[PDB]
Amino acid sequence: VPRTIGAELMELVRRNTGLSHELCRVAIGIIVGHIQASVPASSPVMEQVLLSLVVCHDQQRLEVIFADLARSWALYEDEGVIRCYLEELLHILTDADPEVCKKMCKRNEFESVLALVAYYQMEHRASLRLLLLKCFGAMCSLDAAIISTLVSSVLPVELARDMQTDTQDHQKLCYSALILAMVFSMGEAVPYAHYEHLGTPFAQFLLNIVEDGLPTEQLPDLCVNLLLALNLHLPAADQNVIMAALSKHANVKIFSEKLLLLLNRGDDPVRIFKHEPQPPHSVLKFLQDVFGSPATAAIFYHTDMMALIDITVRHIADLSPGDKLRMEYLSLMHAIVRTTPYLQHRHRLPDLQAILRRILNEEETSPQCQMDRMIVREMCKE
Repeated sequence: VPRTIGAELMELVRRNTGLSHELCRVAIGIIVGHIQASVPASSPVMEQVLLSLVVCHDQQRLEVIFADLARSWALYEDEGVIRCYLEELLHILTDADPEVCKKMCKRNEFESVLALVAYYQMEHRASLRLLLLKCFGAMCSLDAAIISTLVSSVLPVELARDMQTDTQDHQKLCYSALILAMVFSMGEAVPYAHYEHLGTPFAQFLLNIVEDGLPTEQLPDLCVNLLLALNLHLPAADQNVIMAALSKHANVKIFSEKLLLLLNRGDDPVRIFKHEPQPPHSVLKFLQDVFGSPATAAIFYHTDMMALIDITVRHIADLSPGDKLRMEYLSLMHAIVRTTPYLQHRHRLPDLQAILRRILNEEETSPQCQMDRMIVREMCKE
């Protein structure tokens, strides 16, 4: 059995059946496997073919598509043609070999990707823009370097501007919000050239969508998650654009409640992909920034304050020692007692004292419990 039977079979079935990568592997496994099963004494070859499983059509098609779309000439053609182009691009980025797509997108210093962005800036046909957004989302699922490239490019700027411009397009608005929530889910780079396009005004816009809404209701929570993605890598207290937007207008109860729910769930809505050096928790960091200053801490009403306190203390007392979340919740409490009148109400405090006493008396030899220990010892201020 040839040492490269696997990739050869994969390529052949791919090109001649139009099947997907995974489904090609599955088909090969089915045929070879059942042949091995039914016809005994055929196992030596079949098992080797199966072991082998563990230029191409897709590569050259990516070459042709990326080259043609970078020619913009695509603005002076029939919408159906470009539609087929972007459809094929999407299908390739979704169903072909991941390594091929990674290799092709990163060619000539991401020339193809950047050309696709520069093209997206000029294309105003909604269908083509939608397809382009989908393709970008497909690229984000490949590698984090492409995310860094896109967040370094002019794409987020054009997305924000398009969002504030074409508000009467719910679908493209949802997808734009999603792509934006994806490119800002890395938290790697901050270009202040985009801050001139995505500042406190854009934050006020998103918050206005969250609070008031548009004339399905699947754009409000996506705007929330977008605010989470944006505030993932912003400043701390006084130089934060979103926190500035919250400082200007603190009459946001719906958003605060949404944050209370998101904190109650515990899960991160911004953590979508699995890349190296994972970023911080969105909701926790957001609430930390909220209680990094009283003015932003005002967004939680008298009721929502006690509620949030209860949920936080609950998470602290429920999280076992060694968890990488308990430290963040303890930090949030330490910020809440420093930004809010916690001593005035003293709600959920008798249990909090027992929680601190139990946490400090933890004989855990772990480093995480140690960090939680120094944090808690710092929080012990009379």
